[PDB]
Amino acid sequence: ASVYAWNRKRISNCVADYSVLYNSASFSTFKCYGVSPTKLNDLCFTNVYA
Amino acid sequence: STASALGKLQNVVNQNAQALNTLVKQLSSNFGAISSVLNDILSRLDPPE
Repeated sequence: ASVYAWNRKRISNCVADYSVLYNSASFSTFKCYGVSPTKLNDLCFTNVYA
Repeated sequence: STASALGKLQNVVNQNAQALNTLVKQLSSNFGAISSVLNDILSRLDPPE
């Protein structure tokens, strides 16, 4: 969708693997702010937003 | 019969207890950081910050 109509999705009740996202080279910019990119496999959250 | 005649010792004890209580309560302040518990900071982000 357009930038002024950005598409929002809620993710819950799942087992997420961020390693497969991080190791891929398809992404030009991979910038995480509040957490370290390599520690995402060691944390548990709820109500993720994309 | 009459109580509250020993206010000085009570005041000393109360002052000591209050000082200890505020000292232990001070541990729950952010001080401008992202968290008040050190384990979360250690386990959530990469050392250089």
